[PDB]
Amino acid sequence: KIRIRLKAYDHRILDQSAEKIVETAKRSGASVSGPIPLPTEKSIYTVLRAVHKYKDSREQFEMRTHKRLIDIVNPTPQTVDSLMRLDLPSGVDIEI
Amino acid sequence: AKKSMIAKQKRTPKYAVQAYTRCERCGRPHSVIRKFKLCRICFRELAYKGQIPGVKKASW
Amino acid sequence: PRKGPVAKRDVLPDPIYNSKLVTRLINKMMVDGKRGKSQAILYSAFDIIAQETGKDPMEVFEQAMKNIMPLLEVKARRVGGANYQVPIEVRADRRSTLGLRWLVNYARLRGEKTMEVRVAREIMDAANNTGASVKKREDTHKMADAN
Amino acid sequence: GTGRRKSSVARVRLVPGDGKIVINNRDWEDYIPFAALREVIKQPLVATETLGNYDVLVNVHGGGYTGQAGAIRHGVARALLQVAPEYRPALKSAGLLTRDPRMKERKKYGLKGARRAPQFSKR
Amino acid sequence: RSLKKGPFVDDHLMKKVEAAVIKTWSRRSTIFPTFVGQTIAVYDGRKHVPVYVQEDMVGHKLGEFAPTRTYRGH
Amino acid sequence: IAGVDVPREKRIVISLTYIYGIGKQTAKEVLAEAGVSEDTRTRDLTEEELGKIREILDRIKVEGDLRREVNLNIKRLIEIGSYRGMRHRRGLPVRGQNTKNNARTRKGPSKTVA
RNA sequence: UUAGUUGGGCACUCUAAAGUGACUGCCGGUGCAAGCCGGAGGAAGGUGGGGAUGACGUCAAAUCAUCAUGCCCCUUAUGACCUGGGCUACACACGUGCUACAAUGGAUGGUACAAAGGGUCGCGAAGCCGCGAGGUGGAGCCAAUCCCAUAAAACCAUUCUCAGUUCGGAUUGUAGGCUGCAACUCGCCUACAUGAAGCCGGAAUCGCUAGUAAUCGUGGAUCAGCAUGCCACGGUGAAUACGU
RNA sequence: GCGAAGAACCUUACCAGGUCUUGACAUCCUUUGACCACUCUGGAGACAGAGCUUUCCCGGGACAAAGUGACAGGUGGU
Ligand SMILES: [Mg+2]
Ligand SMILES: [Mg+2]
Ligand SMILES: [Mg+2]
Ligand SMILES: [Mg+2]
Ligand SMILES: [Mg+2]
Ligand SMILES: [Mg+2]
Ligand SMILES: [Mg+2]
Ligand SMILES: [Mg+2]
Ligand SMILES: [Mg+2]
Ligand SMILES: [Mg+2]
Ligand SMILES: [Mg+2]
Ligand SMILES: [Mg+2]
Ligand SMILES: [Mg+2]
Ligand SMILES: [Mg+2]
Ligand SMILES: [Mg+2]
Ligand SMILES: [Mg+2]
Ligand SMILES: [Mg+2]
Ligand SMILES: [Mg+2]
Ligand SMILES: [Mg+2]
Ligand SMILES: [Mg+2]
Ligand SMILES: [Mg+2]
Ligand SMILES: [Mg+2]
Ligand SMILES: [Mg+2]
Ligand SMILES: [Mg+2]
Ligand SMILES: [Mg+2]
Ligand SMILES: [Mg+2]
Ligand SMILES: [Mg+2]
Ligand SMILES: [Mg+2]
Ligand SMILES: [Mg+2]
Ligand SMILES: [Mg+2]
Ligand SMILES: [Mg+2]
Ligand SMILES: [Mg+2]
Ligand SMILES: [Mg+2]
Ligand SMILES: [Mg+2]
Ligand SMILES: [Mg+2]
Ligand SMILES: [Mg+2]
Ligand SMILES: [Zn+2]
Repeated sequence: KIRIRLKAYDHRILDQSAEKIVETAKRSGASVSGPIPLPTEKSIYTVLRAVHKYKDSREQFEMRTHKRLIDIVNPTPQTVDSLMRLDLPSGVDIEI
Repeated sequence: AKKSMIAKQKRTPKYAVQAYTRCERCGRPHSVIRKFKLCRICFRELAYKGQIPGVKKASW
Repeated sequence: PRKGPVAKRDVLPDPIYNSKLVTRLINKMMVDGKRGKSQAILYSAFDIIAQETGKDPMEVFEQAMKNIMPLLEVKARRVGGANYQVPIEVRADRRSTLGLRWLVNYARLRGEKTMEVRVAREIMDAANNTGASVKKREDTHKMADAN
Repeated sequence: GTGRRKSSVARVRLVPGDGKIVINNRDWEDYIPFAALREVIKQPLVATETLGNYDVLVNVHGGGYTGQAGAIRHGVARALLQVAPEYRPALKSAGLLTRDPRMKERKKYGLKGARRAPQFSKR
Repeated sequence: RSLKKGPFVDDHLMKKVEAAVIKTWSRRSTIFPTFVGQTIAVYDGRKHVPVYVQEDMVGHKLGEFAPTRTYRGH
Repeated sequence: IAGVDVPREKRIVISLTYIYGIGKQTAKEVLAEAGVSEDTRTRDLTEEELGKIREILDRIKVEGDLRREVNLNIKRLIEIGSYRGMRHRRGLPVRGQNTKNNARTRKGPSKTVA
């Protein structure tokens, strides 16, 4: 009955990492609430190009935050022991 | 009269209102984005090289 | 367009008395996206034009067709390093486009209080071969008659 | 059935019945005042002769009042066709299974609107 | 303060006027009902324009009377 | 009729605005205190009611009396020596409204090009 | 159950990772071929719509006031500290916007449908005091959950009946609210009062080829506070292209 | 409706008045040690004068005060 939330900038790194713990969850327990998507945050920063005048030229950068959460349905003693023993790629967000 | 004033930005004034924000690499007064503390020209010049994570060019 | 011709659309048969001379003059009516304001008016004008005239609203609305459709549009032809008035024969484009423009462009001349009857009076007024919209058509052919 | 247009979506369940075209847990004439725009919704049921044979249930989210009218029309036109494949040979010609692809347009920097621009003066 | 829960003089103009020409330096310190009959000198960006606080001009910000831009015709 | 030539063909609430001091929110109440319905035509106002209005309208201020206070207060500023008075006499906006351009409600018409 | 509220289920939607789909592919005319004119099928047809991406180089084009730098000048002042002030001054001329000159409208009441974003020392609900801007109160939230946040144009009834007006709202007086040590020069907003030009704009000139122009609202960055501007998001939705 | 993605103060580069000199701000050194923060008077504050005062850590170590200079310091010019 836990809940883990994944918040990484690149969808490849997190969705691969979530595909690991979701596998370790099956070994620890059959009852697993697998990875599931949530809407992704986007933000935009419209910084201006020229060092001086010419107000009509800018350049827009963005910064997403892909999200995914994993939970537990009817966990066992293995869940508490076998969860914290993993290190994920630097960028993946862990919060149980 | 420029490098004098960065000390004015840094030191705690006698009224919260006096206190403003300036870029944390080149002390440019205007256009400082608070999530980064960088001015407009610092912010772009690092984004290309790639010091700021997550940020990337946005076609859409 | 500097490359050939193009063909237009102006086609969406209306709900009541389905036609495209009634979804047109209902699109040359609105201002700044006011389809709803015009559509009710363009059906209330039929309501008064179907009572005070008696005949079918559609036939009465199309009765003013041959009385507003232009026949000769004086063209501005470039001759001798200037522009003159060379009359020509208008096509179907400038017939219905001009023709339905003549009414609404002359909706300040019915002199009523509301556009519900003002558009209803003008259609009947031209349907009587009178009024200004038909006179405007006769006025255009007059300047085309000189050349 | 399922039909989109602009930012509005309408999901349609169609079952045989009297013909009351209910919409979003309310009567349709309550939910749409100007009945004259609501007659086109019968085009997916007048082009094929099934006008008052099924009771139309609808669910509505988003867009504007005219915004659903294009989506509910399509949203049923993909269900009456699924009832019997005989309906496709005419519902796929009038322009009903097609999905209107026009949508609003991004606003590009340096321009007041999407395609507009500042006012221009030479000297 | 335009709010009815306040009425402030600078810090000292009231103190110097309390005992007591007067030259209160800056500005901004609207003449309360305890200073009629004690001329002050409110500075003006240059020089000290002399104004005599009467009973009529009570409540107004001290600065108002001394103008700042010299415009003697076009 | 009352004080001045209030419009005849208008309503009660609309026409009673025709004084310098009786407007819309004040009129909607001074017509209410009299008790006459706001839709009552002014040309048919009750003689049992036109005597009632003068009771209320005697309480609040009116054209010829109050308007002296508008000039009295706007003349005290000039003599007091206040900066607001200067901009009254000269013809410039009293508030912080900028006089560099586009401020002509006070400075008469657009003067001749000079 | 007053409410998607509750059990319960991921059916439909929708969110988001991996895939399919459109290429002149097929048919007719034409062409030698490239291609061009039309038809089926398909959600979509001729680079479907739109972004990002800007070759060789031109203007001794802009910036020594973002940062850096060649050389020069000041170096008890052309450096440094504060308080006040100017950056908002006005007899005028020009550029870009906002609001109107009314009946496709105003006033009054009812009432319906969004998209995209922001929130921790931050968003701040309900009730309570208020015409009032607001104040007290502290629920829920490190958020597809709670909050900012009731969107307005539309629509339905009554009134107004073509007047510088039941349009318009500048200008000014009084009386007030917010932040901030402080709103006089010089902030934003509210009530009452006041109520000005304007009755569709001369020669000339500007933008846009479709969800476009026009028009009505919302969010963010900067930000103790202050935007008719800027960057984004949606709702209603047109007119014409013979031709160079 | 241009740099300015916020000119009441601050930002501010400008003016007047009032004040400082190795300097408000860095690196080389020495004598002190962790230096500050706090209250009272005057002033417009910038700053002066009084007091408790800052109890360092492991000969060395970070940070600071005070003493003359090398220097700093220029949003000064092209
Ligand atoms: Mg570019
Ligand atoms: Mg500030
Ligand atoms: Mg099919
Ligand atoms: Mg363009
Ligand atoms: Mg002048
Ligand atoms: Mg101002
Ligand atoms: Mg002018
Ligand atoms: Mg499934
Ligand atoms: Mg084809
Ligand atoms: Mg394309
Ligand atoms: Mg493109
Ligand atoms: Mg581009
Ligand atoms: Mg060259
Ligand atoms: Mg060059
Ligand atoms: Mg040049
Ligand atoms: Mg310079
Ligand atoms: Mg550099
Ligand atoms: Mg650098
Ligand atoms: Mg300026
Ligand atoms: Mg200004
Ligand atoms: Mg102009
Ligand atoms: Mg109109
Ligand atoms: Mg209005
Ligand atoms: Mg959203
Ligand atoms: Mg509104
Ligand atoms: Mg409106
Ligand atoms: Mg009005
Ligand atoms: Mg006035
Ligand atoms: Mg006035
Ligand atoms: Mg008047
Ligand atoms: Mg008025
Ligand atoms: Mg006036
Ligand atoms: Mg084009
Ligand atoms: Mg942001
Ligand atoms: Mg501006
Ligand atoms: Mg400028
Ligand atoms: Zn910088």
